[PDB]
Amino acid sequence: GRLFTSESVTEGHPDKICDAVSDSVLDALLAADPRSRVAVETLVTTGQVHVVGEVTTTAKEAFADITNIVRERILDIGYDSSDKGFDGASCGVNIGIGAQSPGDQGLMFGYAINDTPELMPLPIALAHRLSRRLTEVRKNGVLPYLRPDGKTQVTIAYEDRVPVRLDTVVISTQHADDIDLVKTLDPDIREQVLKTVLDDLAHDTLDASAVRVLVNPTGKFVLGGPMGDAGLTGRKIIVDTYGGWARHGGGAFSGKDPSKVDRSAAYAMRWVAKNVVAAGLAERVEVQVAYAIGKAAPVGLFVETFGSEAVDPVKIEKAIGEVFDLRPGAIIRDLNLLRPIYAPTAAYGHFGRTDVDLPWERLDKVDDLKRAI
Amino acid sequence: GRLFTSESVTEGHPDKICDAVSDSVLDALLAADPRSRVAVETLVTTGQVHVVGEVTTTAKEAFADITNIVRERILDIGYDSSDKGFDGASCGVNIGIGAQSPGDQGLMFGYAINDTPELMPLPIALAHRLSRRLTEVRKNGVLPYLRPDGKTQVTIAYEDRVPVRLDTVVISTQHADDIDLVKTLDPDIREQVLKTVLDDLAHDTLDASAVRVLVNPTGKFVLGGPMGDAGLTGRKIIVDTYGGWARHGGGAFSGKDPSKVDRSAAYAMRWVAKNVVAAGLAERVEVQVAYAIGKAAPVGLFVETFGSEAVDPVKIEKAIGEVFDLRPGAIIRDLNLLRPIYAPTAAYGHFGRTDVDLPWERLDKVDDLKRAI
Ligand SMILES: [Ca+2]
Ligand SMILES: [Ca+2]
Ligand SMILES: [Ca+2]
Repeated sequence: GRLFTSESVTEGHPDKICDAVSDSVLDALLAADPRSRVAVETLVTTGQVHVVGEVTTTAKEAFADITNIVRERILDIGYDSSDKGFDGASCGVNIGIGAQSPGDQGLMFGYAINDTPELMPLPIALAHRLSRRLTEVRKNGVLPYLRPDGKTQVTIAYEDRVPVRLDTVVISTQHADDIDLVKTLDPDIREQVLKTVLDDLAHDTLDASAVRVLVNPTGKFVLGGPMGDAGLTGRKIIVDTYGGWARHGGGAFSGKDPSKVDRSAAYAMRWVAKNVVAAGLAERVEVQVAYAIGKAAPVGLFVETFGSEAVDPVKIEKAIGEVFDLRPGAIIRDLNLLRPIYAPTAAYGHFGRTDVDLPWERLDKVDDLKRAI
Repeated sequence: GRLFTSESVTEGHPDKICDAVSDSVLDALLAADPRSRVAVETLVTTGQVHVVGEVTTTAKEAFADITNIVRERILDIGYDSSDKGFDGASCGVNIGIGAQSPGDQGLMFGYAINDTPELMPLPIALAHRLSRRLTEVRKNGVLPYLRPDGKTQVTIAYEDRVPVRLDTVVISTQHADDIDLVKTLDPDIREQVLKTVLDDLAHDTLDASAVRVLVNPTGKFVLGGPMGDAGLTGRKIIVDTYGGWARHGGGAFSGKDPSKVDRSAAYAMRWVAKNVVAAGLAERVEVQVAYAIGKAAPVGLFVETFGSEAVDPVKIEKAIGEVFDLRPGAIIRDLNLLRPIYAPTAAYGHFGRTDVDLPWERLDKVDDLKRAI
């Protein structure tokens, strides 16, 4: 018997607003100048956004427009009124970004596991499915009374590595003041969010019949986002990745262009791990890549299969080194990373996404691995 | 045959400046009102500090003094001139903190391992020893030409879990513009920083005779800190903990009062794991604690010993449940957390410190565990 809990948040959570604004600036610059170098951090607090950092780009028009990119992103998230705690059209926006016209000892991790169709650990996969659906029923008008800020927590009970029970689900969501928590919110969330996600997943062993469901356990949640709070870019890196189930090297993703190895190699490592698992080489795998200063190619590639391998782990390591080219330049080319694809990654997780198609989630190396093992 | 790399940074690194400022504010508030509730975030970029968030406190004088607390912390770090890229006496300081007068589904981790006297993984333990000594030789006048910003990277080679070789050390440090990199910095850092740390540690198996040493491999490093950069609180959470060696639930520490379980329970988990290893019950251990909403005491406690246990892992779990009271109220009492002890934690790691005495590092439960096993 083990319990494992992971968490996700909606795009309206103040830290996630920051990640999305940072990545929205990044996408605007890449769309006009694919070689842009970008290190952009966002802060939010009551009624203000502060965007800072450094850019090297030829995309002068997009750079000029950053103030409008900020506002439009916030509006798209759904903050369009002080009654909601925040209004993208009228909040303060301050830009302190340095602008110009035109490496590491490292140990990066990737992970995949056959507990879900998307090959992610179940607690985080379910938490992200729930937070994404919470947003979906607001935006599609099914529960139009919802507001952007929200959080999901999923606790799974395991016996001998098998997920056997959905122990607890917590869903906190912002909403209009006049909504009855017990008569309206609780059954609507159970029906439109929890039940539809569980149906979608159709898990083979997860028994959800006795789940303890807590919807807004602390009561009314009328104001949200930056209101009476603060958020920063890169403060949800466990939410962005594997929900605590896998190890983390420490780099945040959002607001960084693909030349930042923190981002692109983390994406490659997910890609490698996912294809290893999808190929049938192991039921779960953590993949490690070792980099050296002055060398482009890795100096080490190590697999941990936690006893779950179907073949010698040393053979898996050799097959990876044969199939994948993990030089940064090769990664950037092969995953086609110099494109404005990043704003969608800034909430609901960078890995295992069921609603968007990301290059590092493609199972396009399964055949190659099978031929090389 | 495995490599592992971890990194540390000095108190002058821009992310760490933010953590230090956040915890300096926290300390000032706790010194006058131990019951203060604090969620304070700090951002820095070229020439400015922006401190935001929320506070509930009776410490009105301390709150009024926040602008001076900021400046004094930055001066203490060593930024006192535009020549260094930043001056605490004359930079921009903007305070946007809400102020007034007067739980979760969770799974937190702690880790310990017998690879160092401080019972921390060797790569991060050495990286922190190095970054701390780099600061020390600047402040004590031995290498007075150094400036605050700096970074260390340590790569260790392992054979069957034994640390056998110090593979690579990178030390990057800020310094005055008139310093010769080859004639001065290179041998000074090797002699005063690397050599002294390795002599201090006197490791039993780590062979350092063939170490690749890189001092400032990208050359001159004259401006630093926030200059031409940006930092935010809570962007070094892996540096703050186990250097990527252990799993992380996701919460940052700095700028949060001890009622934040993200902070206090992480500290108690380290305390638990450290006492387990010190008691000789396992050579390495990850301890996980599961909390439920509406319940003070944990609903689960799990021990992973990675095959290194001296006794049944299950007997270790039982002894922990008997010896430790992991209710947050108990943890705050027993570790005596409502005191201004946090500013020193904000750089060089929260765990495994050789230069300061922290309550969650005391081996005061080794005897208890031995009697309960
Ligand atoms: Ca809030
Ligand atoms: Ca293929
Ligand atoms: Ca810098």
